[PDB]
Amino acid sequence: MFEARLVQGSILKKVLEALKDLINEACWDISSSGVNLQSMDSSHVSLVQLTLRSEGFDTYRCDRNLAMGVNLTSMSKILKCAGNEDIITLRAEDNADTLALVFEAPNQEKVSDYEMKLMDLDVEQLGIPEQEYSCVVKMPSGEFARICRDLSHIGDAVVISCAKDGVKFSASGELGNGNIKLSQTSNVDKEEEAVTIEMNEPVQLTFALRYLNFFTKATPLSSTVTLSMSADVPLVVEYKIADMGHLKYYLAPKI
Amino acid sequence: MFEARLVQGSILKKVLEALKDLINEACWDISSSGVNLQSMDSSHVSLVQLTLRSEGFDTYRCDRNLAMGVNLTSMSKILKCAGNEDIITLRAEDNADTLALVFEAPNQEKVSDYEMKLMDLDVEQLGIPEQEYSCVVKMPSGEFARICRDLSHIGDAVVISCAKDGVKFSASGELGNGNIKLSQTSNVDKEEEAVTIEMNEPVQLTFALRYLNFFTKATPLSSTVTLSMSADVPLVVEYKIADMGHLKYYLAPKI
Amino acid sequence: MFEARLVQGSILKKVLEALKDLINEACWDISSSGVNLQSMDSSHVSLVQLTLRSEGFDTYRCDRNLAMGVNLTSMSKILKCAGNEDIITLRAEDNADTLALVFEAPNQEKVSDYEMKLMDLDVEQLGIPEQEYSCVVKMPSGEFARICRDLSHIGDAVVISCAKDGVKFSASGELGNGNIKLSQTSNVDKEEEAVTIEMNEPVQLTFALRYLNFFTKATPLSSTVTLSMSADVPLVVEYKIADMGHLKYYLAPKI
Repeated sequence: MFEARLVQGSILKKVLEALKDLINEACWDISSSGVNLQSMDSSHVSLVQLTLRSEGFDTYRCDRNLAMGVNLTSMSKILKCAGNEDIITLRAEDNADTLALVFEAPNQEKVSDYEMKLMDLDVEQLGIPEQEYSCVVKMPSGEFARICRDLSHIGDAVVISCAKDGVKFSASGELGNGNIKLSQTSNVDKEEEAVTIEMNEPVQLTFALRYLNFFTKATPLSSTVTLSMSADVPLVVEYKIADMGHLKYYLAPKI
Repeated sequence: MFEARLVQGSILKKVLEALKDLINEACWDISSSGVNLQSMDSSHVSLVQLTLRSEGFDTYRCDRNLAMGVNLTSMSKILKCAGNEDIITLRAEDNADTLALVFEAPNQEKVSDYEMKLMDLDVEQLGIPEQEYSCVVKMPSGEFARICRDLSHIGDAVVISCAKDGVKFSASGELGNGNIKLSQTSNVDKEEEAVTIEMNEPVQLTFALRYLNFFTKATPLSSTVTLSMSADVPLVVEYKIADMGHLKYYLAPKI
Repeated sequence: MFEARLVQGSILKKVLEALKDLINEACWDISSSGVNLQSMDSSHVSLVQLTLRSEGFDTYRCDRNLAMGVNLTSMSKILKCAGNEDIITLRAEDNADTLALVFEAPNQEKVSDYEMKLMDLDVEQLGIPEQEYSCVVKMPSGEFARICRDLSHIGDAVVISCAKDGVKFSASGELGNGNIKLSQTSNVDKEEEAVTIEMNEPVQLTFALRYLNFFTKATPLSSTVTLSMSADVPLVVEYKIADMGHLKYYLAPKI
């Protein structure tokens, strides 16, 4: 059987709120290594890459390999019933037609046992190889969420330019245009981070803000976010689920 | 004349927010004992039983008996104008065509004097006799509100089963089904209560979650809620207005 | 060129949220004295009078006179992108077709540079002379906002009566009527203010609550609000932008 016990049930709730707005039909690849998820949106522009290691689960147990076709919108409704401190436990059988969901209160008074039906998926699997990117921008997750939200009111697409000085976001629309230059000033404070970059070569691409707004739904999961981009390759937005795995977001450039 | 002065005006605001979603046409039975209200919904499945003792009012004064046909939705709009710490004073005459509503600020700077027109009611009165119930479940008011809200996403009806071990809530719908078993674990903490029960005999009935969601609108009124149920009799949900009275909610079983 | 630097960028955000609901087509009169704005609504019942002194700007610089026809709704969308502590800098040229908007983070890491297109206005200018009013009521800004909001549920118009004792607000509508008498009780507390008045002669006029609700959008700007009114003259609602200027709101009496 499959049995994964997560003490921090808040993590799984934050994960599912990050996918349901982008995708609603995906497959959960379950193995001894951990949980994996790979799916695209309707228009096949973006891709999700979820990984949850078994080393992070309080109690992991998987006999054979599993591939669970799960409706995310349905699952998100169920995981809305779980509390923040509630210990969430997923439990499938090896011939699983359904998937159980155990929401356990800390003191074990309120024990909830949900049961979600699976479905058959005609899935097309995507194998993305490892690439070395020209630029890797590290920034606060709340910072990137505001930038994408503010430029959404300006235009439909964002021009991201990168150099050695810093990264500049640009948008143009109806009421005009705006520019957000992210630099690395030298001040004196505490842990407020900035925006370190590992530029090998300057890049300048354009991306859709609609899908970037879907990516910022994984904000609560991580304190900071890395955006790795390179000429003629899709941009990767990564939210690292600390001590569990990571949530990558691939996105193709425009035109 | 009728004159009732309530120092804690927040209570009356919490009371009216609990009825307006269930009923909008009810009669206020006023006497020397206190305030009483008894009315059913449109479909005559549920009943409200409000009681406010005169022993709890800062200043109660009733010459003769009164029966005031009051539009609750209209009254709820007016009582939305009262502050939280505002001393609310209700004042009718003995031949009342209208009902006055005095909202007094603590320091007596902001004094508001509202006037609401009454209406004639073709009311059908209901006399419910006292019954001894098979099971009385005591639980936090915020706990019962979450259970009813979470199962609402599952199905339309909830199967409540009771025993000696504990109480189990069940629902089944489109995306699947869920079960919430409330037990009495033995841990070590403080005043976090659990769910004591006085079962004489195990009961199992089914109720509508739509009307139960109307009942949980009386949450702010009480810290805990009692649900007394018995085979072939309507379930009673009671929110005790401390040092004032109680707000009962009768509900007929399904099928 | 025109260059105004405001350290407290929150003020400008609060200003624009107060106009956009009342008016959306106005002209910004820029001179060495400071910023001025004078415009009416569609139905020409109310008038806005914004004044921001150059003595309050961290860095003011205006070569020649300027009159900028600015879409307020467009500008409000842009100023929604500015942070609370962000240092906002407005910068036009002397032949300005557009208007720049510099949003500078304190530590100067996040620097945003927006650009808004101006437009030609067929504006009708209004010269209001200084008048001595019969009554000037001083009250908390949050107090006046609640009074206008509560009477909005009652009726469409508010009857404001003034005397030596205090000021009384009255409204009548469908579910009935209400009265709010503001007096000056003698208690013992701290800085909770009340409602001082400089009545020369008692006044009683009627005004629309729809436009008064548009005026209360300038609440965050000031702690207290002054309402100066006089028989047969329009009522003036003033929100004083401390150490910067003031935001007046003229409103014609009904009938």
